[PDB]
Amino acid sequence: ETRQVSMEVISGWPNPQNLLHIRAVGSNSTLHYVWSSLGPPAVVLVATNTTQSVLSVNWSLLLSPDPAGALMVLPKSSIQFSSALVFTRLLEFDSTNASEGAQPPGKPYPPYSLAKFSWNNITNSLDLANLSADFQGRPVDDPTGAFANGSLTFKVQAFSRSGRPAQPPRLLHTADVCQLEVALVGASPRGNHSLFGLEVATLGQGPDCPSVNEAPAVFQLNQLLWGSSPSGFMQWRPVAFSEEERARESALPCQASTLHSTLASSLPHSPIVQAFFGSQNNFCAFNLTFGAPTGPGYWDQYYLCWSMLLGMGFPPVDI
Amino acid sequence: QVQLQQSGDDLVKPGASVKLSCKASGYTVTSYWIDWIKQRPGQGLEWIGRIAPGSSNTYYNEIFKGKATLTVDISSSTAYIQLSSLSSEDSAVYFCAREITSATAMEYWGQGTSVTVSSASTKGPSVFPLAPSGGTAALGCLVKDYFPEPVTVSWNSGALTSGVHTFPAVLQSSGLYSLSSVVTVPSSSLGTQTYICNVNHKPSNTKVDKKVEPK
Amino acid sequence: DIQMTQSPASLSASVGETVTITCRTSGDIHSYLAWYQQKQGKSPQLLVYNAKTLVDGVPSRFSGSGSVTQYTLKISSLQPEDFGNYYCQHFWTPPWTFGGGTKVEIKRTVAAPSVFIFPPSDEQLKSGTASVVCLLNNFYPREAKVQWKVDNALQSGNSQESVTEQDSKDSTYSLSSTLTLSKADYEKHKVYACEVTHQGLSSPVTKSFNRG
Ligand code: NA
Ligand code: NA
Ligand code: NA
Ligand code: NA
Repeated sequence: ETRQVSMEVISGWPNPQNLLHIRAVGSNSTLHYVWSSLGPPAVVLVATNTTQSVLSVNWSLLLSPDPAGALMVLPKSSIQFSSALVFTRLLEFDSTNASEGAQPPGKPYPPYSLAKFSWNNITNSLDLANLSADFQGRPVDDPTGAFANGSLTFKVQAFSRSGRPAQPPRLLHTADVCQLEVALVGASPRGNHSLFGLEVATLGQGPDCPSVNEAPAVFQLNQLLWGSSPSGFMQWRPVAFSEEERARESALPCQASTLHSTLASSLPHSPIVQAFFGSQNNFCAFNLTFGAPTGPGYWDQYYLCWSMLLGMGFPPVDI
Repeated sequence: QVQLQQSGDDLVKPGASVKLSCKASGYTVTSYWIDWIKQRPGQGLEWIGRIAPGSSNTYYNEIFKGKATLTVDISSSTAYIQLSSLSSEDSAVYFCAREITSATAMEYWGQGTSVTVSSASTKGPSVFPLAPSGGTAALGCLVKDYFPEPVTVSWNSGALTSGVHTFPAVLQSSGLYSLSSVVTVPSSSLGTQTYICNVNHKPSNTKVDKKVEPK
Repeated sequence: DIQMTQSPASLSASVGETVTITCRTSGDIHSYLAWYQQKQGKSPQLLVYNAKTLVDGVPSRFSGSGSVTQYTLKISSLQPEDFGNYYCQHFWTPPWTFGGGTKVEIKRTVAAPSVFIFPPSDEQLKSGTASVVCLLNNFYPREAKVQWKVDNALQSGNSQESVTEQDSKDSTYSLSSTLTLSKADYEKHKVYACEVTHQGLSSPVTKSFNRG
């Protein structure tokens, strides 16, 4: 029902990187979220049955060629659930002549690997009164200048208790979730009629992948459960916004592809996931694509915002 | 307790198909991938592909696409590989194996199923004693005139293992195989201990026990 | 794809020595790499996975290490039971191919064979053929010569040999030679002998029987 939330930015030398540890302590449990921009933006989610679990970070090992074991939650015997979510690629499709709801949504351009981005230092963004921080980035190699005045931002917010923000999309949170907002702002598309998207990968349980469980889109709710509750989950509305003020008229559909079992080798390499889990090959990946071929788009103001919740336990009953 | 039990060794005609099986037990079959691996006689290991038993999702090595088809029957926890349009290059031992949880190794392996592709007929072995003539005697069994490979030989139903040598088969001028299995034992045991060689030739369904006695 | 080079293809060492097998890849495989041992007539067995994790039950003399493109299996204090073939396998971009293999042979002291001879069984003789068997048991190294004599005449072209791989306890070889005669030919002669030459013997050893 309520949790005491601590947030720390954890730094090292050499080769400083953005690492954010959110620790939400209940009466007999802790939820740990470890967010990082070392490699593609990733979060490691760990649920423990003690109010005293701790995160250990070995920075030199985390930055080495074999980082397995560099991140740990201790004691290991207290871990009830652990998994990860990785944002691997920023996708772009030319939708000229495509139909709404097509798969793929358009003719794909070469995706931007989010492992090849550089990021601002998150220390400055950390806002302890709002329990938030953000990771803002752009490609390291941008020969076309597409991000000369553009960035992709991942804003993370934790919660101490249940509530429903006033700002659209007004997802109901509990103390068992973080909210993530992803915003693409001011980057140049590579042609007209571009639809943007994100490739998302989760760490699966066994060989096979869960399905998305599904009123205008602003009152709809999609949910992905890692396993039967209590367990990891993500929830979002199938809407994104193409204007910063998120006027209803700026709403765009957010379509999710089916989840595909995916090998590590088909995704950008994550040192964070490998540090916590060792070498693993059971990922589940899907593409989220924003917008239709006509109507509002990223093309209006070069703005796209999408929000989701990520949590452990029972999902918020958002009804 | 994890076991992968593979089907019996097979003789198959050139251009026919054959379906091999691997029954998994001792764990929940849908929680792990199953792989198939090929090994030609005297040669190294070749990865064929993998299948997820819950979904039938597969990956294949491009070399075996259209040669090999993987399937699973979830209810019977049985993995199958169908090998089609067979030729001599397909003669090999085929292993099924279960991946480890992380899907980054093959931990539990079946015993392998030998497939021989030939137009020749199957023939079970005749088994003859090699009768015993410091205080150690040698005795054995001659397992003669069978096709195709392999045969397996045990002594006293697996209770006798030390001093046993089972030789590689040799292909005789007849086109049939032959082998011997021998064991060294105390010369003083020969009037009191019975020695029986147990022979199994799966391709012909021939199973034979031969008592080996002093002449 | 990923190309893998496993080296060396063979090695020979003595009991108690430490040896290494290397697997080099064409691209970074992030420690997605396993090592197997395969003994004669058995399935492969997993020794190490994720480059460096030892499987429970596998002796601690086996260890793996490496990262990026260079992976090494180390066997400390080699034992006779370590004889056999070893293979790396990667689990990065499919296909998940194997290295070409390393055959590990065990060096040991010279040992002369014990020789035994076996007449054909009466059961076999009923079916019109006679097989006479000569066993050379537990010798090293593998070079050996077996000659058959029938009534003191050297045989040629009517024998076949077979040889075991090194024994997993004592590292020796054993060999069978089988002489094949028609029943008629077998019953025409009296003395059957096999003569064995090997480094570990001062002079050739002859085992014989008289038909009967
Ligand atoms: Na672009
Ligand atoms: Na990462
Ligand atoms: Na816009
Ligand atoms: Na079979």
